[PDB]
Amino acid sequence: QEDVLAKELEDVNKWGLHVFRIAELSGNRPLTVIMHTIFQERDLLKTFKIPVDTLITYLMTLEDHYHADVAYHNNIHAADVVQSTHVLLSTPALEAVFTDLEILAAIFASAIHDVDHPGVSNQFLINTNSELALMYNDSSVLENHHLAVGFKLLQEENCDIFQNLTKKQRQSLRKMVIDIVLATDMSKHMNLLADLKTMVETKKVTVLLLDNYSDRIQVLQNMVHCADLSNPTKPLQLYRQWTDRIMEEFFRQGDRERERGMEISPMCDKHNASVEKSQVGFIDYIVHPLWETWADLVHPDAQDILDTLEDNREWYQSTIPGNQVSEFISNTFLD
Ligand SMILES: CCc1cc(Cc2ccc(CC(N)=O)cc2)nc(-c2cccc(Cl)c2)n1
Ligand SMILES: [Cl-]
Ligand SMILES: [Mg+2]
Ligand SMILES: [Zn+2]
Ligand SMILES: [Zn+2]
Repeated sequence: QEDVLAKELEDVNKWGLHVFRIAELSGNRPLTVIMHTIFQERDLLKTFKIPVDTLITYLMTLEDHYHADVAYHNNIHAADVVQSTHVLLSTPALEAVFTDLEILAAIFASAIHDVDHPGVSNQFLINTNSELALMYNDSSVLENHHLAVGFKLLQEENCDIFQNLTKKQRQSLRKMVIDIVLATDMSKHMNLLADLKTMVETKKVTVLLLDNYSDRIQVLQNMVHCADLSNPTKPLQLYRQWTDRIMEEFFRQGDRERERGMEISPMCDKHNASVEKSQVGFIDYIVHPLWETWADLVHPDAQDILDTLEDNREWYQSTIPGNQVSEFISNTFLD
């Protein structure tokens, strides 16, 4: 077990890590094992004086607060986004750009960004007058909740991984993490992208030059959003598993809607689904525009990511056997 797990974890710096195999091999602890590997590799325990027992205790706690029964928004997704961010952070164009604290912020934000996800959308929560939507005034409901939980868990026994940061570091990290996780609200996508394009238009290189907090945080926001929307850029055997999981989750929401006598939301009706066509639409309207812009920012570092993305689009287009794609996109990715 241990040797096989270690062998898989050798790919932690690679796009296309076998994250589902890691989940199986670790006894459903992919987030804990991947985070621990990354913190060791980046020397973050030493830099920030994080006790190893504290790190593991926090990670296990965090991982426990992802719902294993939610098909997509679970601990495997969190582990995937962490690992993807870890790879993006090492892209040559960004070499030496970010401080260790910024790195820690991006990785921690990735780890917590979907914690305690119930497997239904912000719009479902709002439309049902849910407790969470009442608590958060309909505004980035889940994302505010993920932050609140991810930070609160630091307060459990032997969980405060930031205990040896300075006051200023802790404040800065908290501000960056909030900014990053709030940017994972899918409704902010079009604004984030528009703003990234504008950044790319005026970029300075020596390797990217980022002079101010605003530019740095913008890049980290987009980096983690790209990681969150990275599934179609992965090896096809991985991508297809992510598709199958998100559709299962969506169809479960639709089943809840049906039981409540609600109109079934776009993409959530197992009786009227077009999985392949819907992925093509996702790539054409959302994922390709985003990744083409990231690739411009880090040119030429992300070329292989784009090539894969285009191959995968073709595969889905080729296996096709409306209002829905269009309605889903409008309701999901616009403010
Ligand atoms: C490849 C797995 C995957 C991931 C995502 C990303 C995503 C994550 C979360 C949400 C919000 C929500 N409803 O929970 C919406 C989209 N979207 C999709 C998808 C699936 C069908 C159609 C479209 Cl346009 C997109 N497919
Ligand atoms: Cl795998
Ligand atoms: Mg989310
Ligand atoms: Zn708890
Ligand atoms: Zn996510």
